[PDB]
Amino acid sequence: WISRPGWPGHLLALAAGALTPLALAPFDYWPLAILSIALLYLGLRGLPGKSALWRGWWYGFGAFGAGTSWIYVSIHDYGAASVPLASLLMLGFTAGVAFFFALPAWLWARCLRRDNAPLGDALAFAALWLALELFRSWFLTGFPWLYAGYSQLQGPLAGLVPVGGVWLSSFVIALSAALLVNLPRLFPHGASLLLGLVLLLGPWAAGLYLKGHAWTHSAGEPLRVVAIQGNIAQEPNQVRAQLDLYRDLSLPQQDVDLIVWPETAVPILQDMASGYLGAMGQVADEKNAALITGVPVRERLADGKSRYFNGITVVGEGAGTYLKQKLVPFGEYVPLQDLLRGLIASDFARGPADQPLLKAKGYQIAPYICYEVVYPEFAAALAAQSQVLLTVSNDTWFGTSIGPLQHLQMAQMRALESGRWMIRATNNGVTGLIDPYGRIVRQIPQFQQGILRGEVIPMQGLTPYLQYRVWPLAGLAGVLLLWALLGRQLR
Repeated sequence: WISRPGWPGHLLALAAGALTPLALAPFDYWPLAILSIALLYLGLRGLPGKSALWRGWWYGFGAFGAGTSWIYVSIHDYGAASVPLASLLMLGFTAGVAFFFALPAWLWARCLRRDNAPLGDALAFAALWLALELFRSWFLTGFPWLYAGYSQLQGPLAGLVPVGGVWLSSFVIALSAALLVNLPRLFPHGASLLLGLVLLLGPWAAGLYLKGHAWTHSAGEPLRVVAIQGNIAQEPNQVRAQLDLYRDLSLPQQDVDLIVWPETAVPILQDMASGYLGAMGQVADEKNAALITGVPVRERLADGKSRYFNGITVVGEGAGTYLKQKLVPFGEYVPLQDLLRGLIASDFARGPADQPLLKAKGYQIAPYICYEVVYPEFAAALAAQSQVLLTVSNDTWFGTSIGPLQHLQMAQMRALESGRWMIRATNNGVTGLIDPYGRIVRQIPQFQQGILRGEVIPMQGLTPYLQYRVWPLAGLAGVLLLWALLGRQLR
């Protein structure tokens, strides 16, 4: 009755979708990520296109409702919203984002093969799953949240994360879930049962063997890191209060190499901060350290106009000013403003792709501002030809609940995916250091005014995911989606 249309199967997909947060942020129970995909694969078995779109919608409604439930905290606290209004707004987002799972489930019903399902279909569902995750990361601005692959960060597939990224982890989980469903119709046939076990067990044996493997060389003697966070919340009179606070926590520090300040640590633009940032560079020079801080960067145009960017700059022992490439749709700009800005009755602009890295202490550092970390293909380009990873972010916008913890799990994955140390400096949310294996070595408690002291090692060499990015896996997926497309076309 699970695979037959109507409500009984719809409501199973809700609870199946709702198991996504359990496999991910604090809980990290990875087996539940396999149940979610298996119950959806079995739930879609016999459905026509008319009701298969709604099973996928009811699965995404459960996944994004429970998994992104932190969004309700953002609407309530920082959106000045009452409980019934915030329940409605969160319900409007969840129902819209739930179509990321509705479309592929509908298209699945038109690529789905039950007759040869035992093997061809399990491979085809993994290919369909990788395709919808890749679709999520781009479609409008992208919504790369709740990927199945992040479940295995501390699990047995952590050896495949450096090989294939979060993509390969999600591919194996989707393949393994669909194979279990097809397993009882396998064993009567010895040949297909043996091949099904190599497809099921093969990647998990390879993942455990490759766990903790060092793909990246040691690049030199470690840099001593100092990260400053401060609890600024919704605050121009207090500009001088912030400049004093960040400086006063840096000056007593000694035996330092890197000093890292989170997103918009200096609230004034770097044009008006030239005297302050030069004075902080001299403070950094006598410590023989570099000061890496976020600042808004303004570009004067040829007209009487200005172009504002969300930047990160380095003074003292390092150089370069990086601008944020990809932004948040209604937080940092207005999409289709000539239309939607007349209906909104918001600031920044996009940064260039030809940007260089940030040089500090002679090493290269790949900057990431806010959630640019959640985009796996974009981060891999910066992580390559970079010795150290650094992310400068402001997590107060998410809220007090799960936002930073899910976001931090994605930042650990990028370090595991590149085999690089990451310096995560946040204004309120989790600040810490992450080793090449995705582990959190040092972290200061959130929602407090702390200082973090640590050591990161620059990393040389390269990771198989940084060499061949998702193309080889996405190519295999396109072939697996063709054999399913032509297998139905030929019948």
